[PDB]
Amino acid sequence: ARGPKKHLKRLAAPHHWMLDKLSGCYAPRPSAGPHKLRESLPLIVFLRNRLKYALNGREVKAILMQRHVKVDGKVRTDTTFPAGFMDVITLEATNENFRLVYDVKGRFAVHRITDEEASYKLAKVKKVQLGKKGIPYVVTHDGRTIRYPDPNIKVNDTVKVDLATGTITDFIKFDTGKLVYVTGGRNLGRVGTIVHRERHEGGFDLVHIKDSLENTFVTRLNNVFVIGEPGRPWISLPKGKGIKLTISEERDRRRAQHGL
Amino acid sequence: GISRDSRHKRAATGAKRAQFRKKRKFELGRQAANTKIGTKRIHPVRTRGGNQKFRALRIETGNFSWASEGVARKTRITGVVYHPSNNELVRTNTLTKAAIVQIDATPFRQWYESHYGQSLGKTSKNTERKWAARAAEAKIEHAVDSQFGAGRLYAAISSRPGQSGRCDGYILEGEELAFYLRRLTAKK
Amino acid sequence: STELTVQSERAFQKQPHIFTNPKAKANRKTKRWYKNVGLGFKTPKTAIEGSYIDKKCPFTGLVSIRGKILTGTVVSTRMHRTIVIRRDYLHYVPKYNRYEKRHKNVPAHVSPAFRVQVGDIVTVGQCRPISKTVRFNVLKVASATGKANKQFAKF
RNA sequence: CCGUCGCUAGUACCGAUUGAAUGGCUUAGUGAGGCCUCAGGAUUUGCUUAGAGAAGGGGGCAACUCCAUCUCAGAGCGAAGAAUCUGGUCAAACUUGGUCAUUUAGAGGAACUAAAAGUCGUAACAAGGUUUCCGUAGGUGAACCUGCGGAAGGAUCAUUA
RNA sequence: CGGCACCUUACGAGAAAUCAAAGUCUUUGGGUUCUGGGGGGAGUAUGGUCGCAAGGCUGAAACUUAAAGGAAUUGACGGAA
RNA sequence: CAGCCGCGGUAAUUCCAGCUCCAGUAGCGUAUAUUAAAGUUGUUGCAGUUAAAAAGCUCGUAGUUGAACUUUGGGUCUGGUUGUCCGGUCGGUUUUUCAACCGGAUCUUUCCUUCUGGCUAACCUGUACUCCUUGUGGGUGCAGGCGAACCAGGACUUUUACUUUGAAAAAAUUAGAGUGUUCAAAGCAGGCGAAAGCUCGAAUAUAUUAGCAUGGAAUAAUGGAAUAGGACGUUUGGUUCUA
RNA sequence: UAUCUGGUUGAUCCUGCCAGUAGUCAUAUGCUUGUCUCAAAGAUUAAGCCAUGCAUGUCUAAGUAUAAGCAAUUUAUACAGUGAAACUGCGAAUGGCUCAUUAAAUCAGUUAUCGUUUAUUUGAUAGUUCCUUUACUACAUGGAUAUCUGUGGUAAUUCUAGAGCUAAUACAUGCUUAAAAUCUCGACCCUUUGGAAGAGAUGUAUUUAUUAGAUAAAAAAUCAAUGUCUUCGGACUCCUUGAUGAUUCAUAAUAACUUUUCGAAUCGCAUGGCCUUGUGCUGGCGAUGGUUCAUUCAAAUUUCUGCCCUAUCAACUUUCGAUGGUAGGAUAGUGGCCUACCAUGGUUUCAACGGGUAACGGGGAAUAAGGGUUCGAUUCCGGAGAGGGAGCCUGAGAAACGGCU
Ligand SMILES: [Mg+2]
Ligand SMILES: [Mg+2]
Ligand SMILES: [Mg+2]
Ligand SMILES: [Mg+2]
Ligand SMILES: [Mg+2]
Ligand SMILES: [Mg+2]
Ligand SMILES: [Mg+2]
Ligand SMILES: [Mg+2]
Ligand SMILES: [Mg+2]
Ligand SMILES: [Mg+2]
Ligand SMILES: [Mg+2]
Ligand SMILES: [Mg+2]
Ligand SMILES: [Mg+2]
Ligand SMILES: [Mg+2]
Ligand SMILES: [Mg+2]
Ligand SMILES: [Mg+2]
Ligand SMILES: [Mg+2]
Ligand SMILES: [Mg+2]
Ligand SMILES: [Mg+2]
Ligand SMILES: [Mg+2]
Ligand SMILES: [Mg+2]
Ligand SMILES: [Mg+2]
Ligand SMILES: [Mg+2]
Ligand SMILES: [Mg+2]
Ligand SMILES: [Mg+2]
Ligand SMILES: [Mg+2]
Ligand SMILES: [Mg+2]
Ligand SMILES: [Mg+2]
Ligand SMILES: [Mg+2]
Ligand SMILES: [Mg+2]
Ligand SMILES: [Mg+2]
Ligand SMILES: [Mg+2]
Ligand SMILES: [Mg+2]
Ligand SMILES: [Mg+2]
Repeated sequence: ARGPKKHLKRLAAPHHWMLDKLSGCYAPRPSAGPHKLRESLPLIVFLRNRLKYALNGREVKAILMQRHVKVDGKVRTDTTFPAGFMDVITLEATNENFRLVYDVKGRFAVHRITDEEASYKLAKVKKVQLGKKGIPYVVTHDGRTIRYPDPNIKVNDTVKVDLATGTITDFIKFDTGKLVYVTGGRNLGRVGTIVHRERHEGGFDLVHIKDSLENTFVTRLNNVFVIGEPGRPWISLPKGKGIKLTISEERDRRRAQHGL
Repeated sequence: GISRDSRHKRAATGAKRAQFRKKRKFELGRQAANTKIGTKRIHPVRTRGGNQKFRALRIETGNFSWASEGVARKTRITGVVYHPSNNELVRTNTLTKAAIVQIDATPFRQWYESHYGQSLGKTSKNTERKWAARAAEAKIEHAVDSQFGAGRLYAAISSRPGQSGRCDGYILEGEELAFYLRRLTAKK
Repeated sequence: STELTVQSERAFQKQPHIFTNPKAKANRKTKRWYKNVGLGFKTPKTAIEGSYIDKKCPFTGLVSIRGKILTGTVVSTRMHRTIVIRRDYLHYVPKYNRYEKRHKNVPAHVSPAFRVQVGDIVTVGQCRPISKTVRFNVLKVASATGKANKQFAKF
């Protein structure tokens, strides 16, 4: 209506915040950034509801101002900066380096990553075009645009970005039997190998993907992110490791593991 | 005010679509420019996304282009010779896109005199060699030559001057040109 | 329907930005540009061989096929360069647990590549809005004959 | 137990008033206001070397060992630029008509319903005292009668040769 | 083989008279068209439409009312036997 | 008073008061709607001889429906999945004697879409024949060559409906797991230490209309060779090519 | 958490309704009412009318500050501490409210923009402004306007006329910084194998042209143009090219135009490195701007399928765009969106069109065996509207109403 909408109501807020239904009218609208509103995570939600390093919004703001937070090398001061999938949040006091990675259920898991790994960022490939002055450039689904990529870096590949410099360390070619991580819908957060690629002219390229448990599932190509070669992922994944157990199994795990 | 709504326009069938909402700005369409030829005038208009959009008004001159040679020049227009949408634009003489026009041609001639240097209508020793190397490439399609001789080249203007501001067009050649000529003849 | 005259408006029509070089001397003269539409649809030879222009042709023009690909029988061929497809289908109603026989028509642009008659089954690709209602463009007349050659019975 | 004619209430129906009201469309005529547009030029100024009085008006009588010099008559060349304004265009609204919907006064009419005790009949129910119906015409004070044809829900599943 | 037609049991039915279909239906579904939803107001009002008309087809509501019906049972009664 | 049935006409259990007494209880009545009950709107699931209901009759376009017939049967292995046979075991686990059940490959006069090529994995192999219990236990190994082990491009698909699993159907709601808001209605919390730090969570399922995806080929339609202008191909000519 | 009872009757079994019974984040109301948690609440009639007050403004180490303010004292002989006011910026298009319209419209899911704009966002990034090349704007270009202070009008209004100064990331002008390569021009010699001294032009946007942006396999004969190396029989060899299902795509060149956009005369800290010992040439951390390409926030459209009652609406649309075409115009762009010219289409018993809705759509709500039926003004998502209808400014975004006409 009449131009860009500026608020986000707390029910309309995306579920993988894991916000309270109650406790205020609104939720933080993640501002214009390198990630899509619903597939993002603002710095309020991270430092208040997940980590609980700030008891409230004001506290979070204060922390931001203090400038111990750094989402992907640069500093940030905006409460509602959309830090999305693969973004590396480093709090310099604590030295609690994090990478924003999904849990098997779907929500963003707080992955307490080491200092040596929290340095690069793995990122997908959205486009490969040439800009002005005839220079080829790659675009990432995770924000950045990098000039001059190795000619054999094509669409839907993944790219290890040095992050500090904002360059290209290395890449993985998207292909059959190469470790992949899922970022869309019912399979969001799982991890698998890649078996097929149903081509389909226009209407969404599907991908048959099996996990470590030999459990198959299918997703669209845009909802899949190439994380390594089977056995060696390029990033440390959280406990569970994109398996996603059955409900019964989960229950069993819960009520077997009673260690007071 | 002047809108581009498909809200109005009854329907594919015919039912009178009721006035759902008051029409919006994003649906708007401005008043027509219909540029004549009589002193150079331009007015911009701040469009959507800002973005100025020069409206030609009474536009004299524009770079009309050859095909065969691959060139265009700082060339004046004379008159609206034949517009294939509507003949009201020939009485009023309102220059527009794909209207056929007559081109001052002097500039073109001058350019030719540099380019090939053989003259249309009817020094220095190493440049002679260059000249020899060039020329006898394009013989030109008679009508064009005649136009040149006259001082009035037949073109079709192909820049939309109500949008662009510039009045840049195209020297007519071949089949299309012939057709245009025929049409003109029919008219007169 | 209609066709034949080629260059026959108040204006005169070419494939835009595409050039019939008078200096150069080819046999074709008219440099016929053409599009390969894809999605597993062949460019009909009538389009590449012939003469007609059409902005609204998907093989010899600037209209690009994308989005949905419908099919359907043709009801009306009466208007110029466009067809009225009639896309029959069934609508479910759970209170009874049965179906209706429902209608919807589709006015679609036809490139003179194809000969389209009444009662011909026609595959049609979505594209740019061509007109008021015409948002669709014919790519394959499936019933090429439909017992046209084999009409007479006597041996 | 059925009608007519009475009395008392209420519902709607029709209905002259050249009825009244609201809105929706709408003919013709007008047409506010902006937008573009044709001009129009209050004012504001830059650059021209355009002559000063200036007390080193550029580092010592002098085109100042003349300085964005003292600065207005210049005038030329611009740039921006109001009211005002020529045609469009969008078009509110108004004026007077026309029209559809919904409301709503409305003298009178002609109905129907209710109610416990009105009046003249006894139509139907018993072969209800001319058997009932139905269709249809015609009549009558009201049921109703009576033609014609039909039906039995008939007052007969019956007359043999 | 075909249309204008009795008796018993009904296990099939049906409220019952009765029904060899009015059966194969709460053990609910062979294929179709049409019609009805308490009685009255009313086959009216209105508009349509059809007619030379009489009338036809089409077709309300307001309002009113606890019954209106059906089938049979026993009675009572009948200018029925 | 009484929704309705009805009570009232000098013996009211129904009106108006006391006591008793019932029901519900910090609630209970009344009014209108509406859902249930209503199989009194009926697809499931009603009626039409007489209770309301079969057009007086036939014709008839739409619609709705519509007889049966084309691949059935047998073998040969091979994956599971729970009951069995003991717990072979430290109340749980791994096979066999067995089972039904659901697949898969095939072979049966049988093609599952077919090729132009990439990778031919494999040995149908046999080139030297042997590391070696007396052996067809076992593999360094490469000219002919089994292609399904995958692609990456043609060629052209009879087309549906139906059903399969899948991907998408915002959160709140609904269903629903976990959890001592003191209980619950809720809520997304919490939980455990040295009580110096550590730590579980914030699930899952639905929504079937339409589109997308894939398997299935019964059912129902559709389609094809009867002027065969048909199919193939060692055709043999050609004709138009295109390049 | 599948349930039925009273009522025609003299009694009987049905048709059948009435009546009861139960529920309602369904309203009202009548009595009553101690506590804990929870809490809707001028929708229904009048999208009727409104006194008063409030509901959008806002400055940081970092835009401008000689308030003749505060406060003051141990950076100002151009400035430096705080800062009213005002100009610049940005914001006011969100939010909140309400449900009047609106019935294939909105809306739901589903596609698409190869059909477009997109302040903000984070990623990116511009030696070519010069125009003959022996004496020319740079260590900083210009004049305004507001605060103020002063001269006022008015019955009044968030009213602002005149003078005096006075700024800016105001708003205007405007400097540096080439080599190469490629394309148009050019003093002759020496009879061919022909071959060059040297002069001009070439950023980015803008416009139409025009070229490249290739690509299903191997091997020739020779006819016209006739090139390189000739080891003078002749050889010719290594000859470029992204993405998509798909383009006239990305994009790069040739050609011009252009009332030549842009190309940092910008603010806070810090005050380094070489001496050709000038105050020389040099170099850090940041702010804001500014170009198209990304992205993000979005934006218009747009594909498919789906709405409540009505035949006491069967034809409607098409003079006044209906359907399609061609061309233009317009638009950010598609498009009968509008104009011209032509064709006669387009929809419809698979209910078009019309009428009604005490209809905003959906999520959902109530009821609750299964199937259903009714409700959805209302906490979320969309859409509309700001008394009605119209028009427009500013702006990335409004046809805004706590903007204007
Ligand atoms: Mg696509
Ligand atoms: Mg812009
Ligand atoms: Mg006017
Ligand atoms: Mg008698
Ligand atoms: Mg009698
Ligand atoms: Mg009698
Ligand atoms: Mg009589
Ligand atoms: Mg009735
Ligand atoms: Mg008593
Ligand atoms: Mg009901
Ligand atoms: Mg019934
Ligand atoms: Mg009957
Ligand atoms: Mg009858
Ligand atoms: Mg009859
Ligand atoms: Mg059959
Ligand atoms: Mg629950
Ligand atoms: Mg029920
Ligand atoms: Mg009775
Ligand atoms: Mg009784
Ligand atoms: Mg009831
Ligand atoms: Mg109200
Ligand atoms: Mg809002
Ligand atoms: Mg080309
Ligand atoms: Mg291009
Ligand atoms: Mg057009
Ligand atoms: Mg509703
Ligand atoms: Mg309404
Ligand atoms: Mg609603
Ligand atoms: Mg309302
Ligand atoms: Mg809302
Ligand atoms: Mg009001
Ligand atoms: Mg307004
Ligand atoms: Mg207000
Ligand atoms: Mg507002």
